[PDB]
Amino acid sequence: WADYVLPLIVTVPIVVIILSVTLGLTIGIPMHRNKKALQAGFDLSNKK
Amino acid sequence: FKPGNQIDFNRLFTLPVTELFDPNTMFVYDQYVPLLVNLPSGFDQASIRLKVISYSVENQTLGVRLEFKDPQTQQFIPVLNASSTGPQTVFQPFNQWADYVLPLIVTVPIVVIILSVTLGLTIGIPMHRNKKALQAGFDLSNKK
Amino acid sequence: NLVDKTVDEIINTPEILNSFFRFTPAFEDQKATLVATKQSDTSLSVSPRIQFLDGNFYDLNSTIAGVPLNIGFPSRVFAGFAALPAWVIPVSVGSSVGIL
Repeated sequence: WADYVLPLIVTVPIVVIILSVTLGLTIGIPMHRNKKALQAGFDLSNKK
Repeated sequence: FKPGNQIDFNRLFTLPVTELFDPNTMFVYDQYVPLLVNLPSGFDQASIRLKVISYSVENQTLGVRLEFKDPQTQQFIPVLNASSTGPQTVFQPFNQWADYVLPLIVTVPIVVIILSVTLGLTIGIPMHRNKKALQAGFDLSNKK
Repeated sequence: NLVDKTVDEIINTPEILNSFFRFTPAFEDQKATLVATKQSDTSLSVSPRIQFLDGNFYDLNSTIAGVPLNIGFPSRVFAGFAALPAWVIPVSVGSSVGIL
């Protein structure tokens, strides 16, 4: 082992970035949809 | 000797200057000679070395003089053409850094962890409250 | 693990570049070295300097009476070398700031 410290400094931040972006998209995409659904639901309630 | 624009300071001065030379005789070890002095093709690298003449470890700076085998004599001589300061030169780190990469591997993940936990709590705490508010709102709508 | 060194260090380290060939002498104690030449920022070429019967070394540029001998020693290419780690502190700061 032990040769890998310099690539670990490259690789760790990249994985974190990928995982963070994915987490952002996975939470972010439904939050926008929830907002729209909530609005639509209230709009429909008001109409009814 | 190499001019100051040809020195890659982190290659020389990431270790302290304290062990570039033998404490018993103050000659610099052979591995640092071609890093500090230019020499022709086919040259006998055992024929020349550097002597320490003054230094200070708290400034990470080393001052040296060069000695070479005389082609005519069984004795060493200085190389007077070796720099604008003659057979003598000084070297220094240009900037004040050290082993700071080692704690960076401790510190970076800790900050990320703290920032991630905070982000989690900041998003997580209101999401629970929103849910409760939404439920309460619907419950109230149903009651009305 | 020589790839992480610059070509210039590899070119000023004749014991490293004696490890680029294995030599079989035709007569006892006949000697040979490789002369290195920078070819690109990532590659070099090497050619042997070899003693003849007269105790003298010959290579691609040898003359007698000023006339090039053009003996025909090979040139072999070694390639893939990268720049030394001067970047580590700026890079791991960049990554941290990016993550932040």
